[PDB]
Amino acid sequence: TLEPSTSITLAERQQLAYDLSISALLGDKIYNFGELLHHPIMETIVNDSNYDWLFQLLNALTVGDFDKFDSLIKVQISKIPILAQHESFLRQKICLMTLIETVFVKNIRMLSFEDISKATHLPKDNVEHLVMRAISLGLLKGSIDQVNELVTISWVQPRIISGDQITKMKDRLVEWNDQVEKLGKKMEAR
Amino acid sequence: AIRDEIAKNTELSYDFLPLSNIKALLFFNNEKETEKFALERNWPIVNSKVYFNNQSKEKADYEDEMMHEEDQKTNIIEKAMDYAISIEN
Amino acid sequence: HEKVTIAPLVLLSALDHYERTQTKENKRCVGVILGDANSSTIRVTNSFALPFEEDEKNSDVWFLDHNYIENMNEMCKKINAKEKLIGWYHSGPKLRASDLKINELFKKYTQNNPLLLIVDVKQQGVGLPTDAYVAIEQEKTFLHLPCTIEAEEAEEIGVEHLLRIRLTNQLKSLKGLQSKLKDVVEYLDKVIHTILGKLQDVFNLNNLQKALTVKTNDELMVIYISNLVRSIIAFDDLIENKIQNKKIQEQRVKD
Repeated sequence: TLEPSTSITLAERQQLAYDLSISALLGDKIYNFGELLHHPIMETIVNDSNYDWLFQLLNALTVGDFDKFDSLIKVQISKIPILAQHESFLRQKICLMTLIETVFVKNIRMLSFEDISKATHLPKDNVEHLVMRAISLGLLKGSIDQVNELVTISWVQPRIISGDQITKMKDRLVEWNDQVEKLGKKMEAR
Repeated sequence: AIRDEIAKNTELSYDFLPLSNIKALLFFNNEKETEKFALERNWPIVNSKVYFNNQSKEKADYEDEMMHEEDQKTNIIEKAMDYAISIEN
Repeated sequence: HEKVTIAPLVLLSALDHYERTQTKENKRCVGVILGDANSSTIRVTNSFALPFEEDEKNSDVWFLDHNYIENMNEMCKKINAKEKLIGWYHSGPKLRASDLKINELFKKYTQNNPLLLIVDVKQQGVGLPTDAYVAIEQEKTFLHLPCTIEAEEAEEIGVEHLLRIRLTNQLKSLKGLQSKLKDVVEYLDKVIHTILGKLQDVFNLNNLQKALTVKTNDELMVIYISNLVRSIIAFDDLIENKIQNKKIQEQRVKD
């Protein structure tokens, strides 16, 4: 937050957004390009001339289509295979944060090899190596069970999303309130 | 009444039994009539075999906080600990 | 980190200046805490009020005399030499815009980070009638330090002479989810993610205990083994006392 200071025009905002964007191409840490959208940047800059990578890679981490981004870019960033590797981590990290409590109802943490293969658009052999490299970089924790096909990943990387935790937090509110009327009033009326 | 009493034994004592044996054990004169008795007793029927999924029991009139309850299991364990305190007090 | 230790002498002293000055909701009594902020344990052994005047029409208008601030701190040195200026305290249930502008006053004579304290005479809801906060900048950033109360030997015992569990724990635990739910809904309509990110960290961290659920029931049975043996010991005294009660009755029949 700087309201009073750092006087900047539309010319330097595009130059500043360049270093901010490229930092998130290979950056696997602290959310993704959407943080640059959270700040008044994309609205203050042009939507084309390779400034649209925030919009293309936003849905690319969900649908998992690499042909949309690679077709609109040049050969500069597509020559390095590492860029295509980091895009696979952020795609899976969205679903891996849903294992405990975000969206899913029963709040039970379980992951098989078949369910994660369809979400990451990768086979069973490449998904086992992708999780191991994700934990090795410090983004995640936990262990992996290949015998029973179980994936236990400890929650590390936070997220800025909200609105899906209000309903599931009520589950702890309603289920525990029933013991106040039954068990809670049983000991009090003793 | 004897055949109905045997049907209670065939549930636990037989995990899987074919159709031809049920006719011989309970003294049935028809194979089609044999499957008719399995419908009233809720017996799953597959090819040349008869299973029993009804070994698990529930309902049985009304029961509350007794005989393997459901949602009160956590509370009753803590309730039994609070009953001995008031007896001493 | 650091913790704030508020002695019962300070908590009861701030409550006295509120009633004696006939302070209504339009005014808030301001005072100065005294103690040692050097170590990680911040203890306040002394407190006193100041002739403060509050104006609700303008938050930038406050009346505070700096002469009484330096004089009283110098005159109270004769009692204990461990009393210095670690910060100040003020009254009122809420923090208004006038509290942010008065934070930079005592910072001139204060070496370490000053300490702020809010005294609530009503004490409406939960615990902690006195909340402590630290004033530090990178924009003012306030952090809530853990509030504990520890006194000397004669001070803690003197309270017991003047005054001569499970249900309460479950009530405040249920209200924690109700108060948190209202903070998320009101913040949702206020924006239309940073504040909710901290609450999501705690909320996320038989769901995760399913692996330990099997080992938990085995430990609960071992606990009951000790309780079953102690129950039999208490049952033997009942039969022993029943026989002993008859020995008294046998003496009443013969005599």
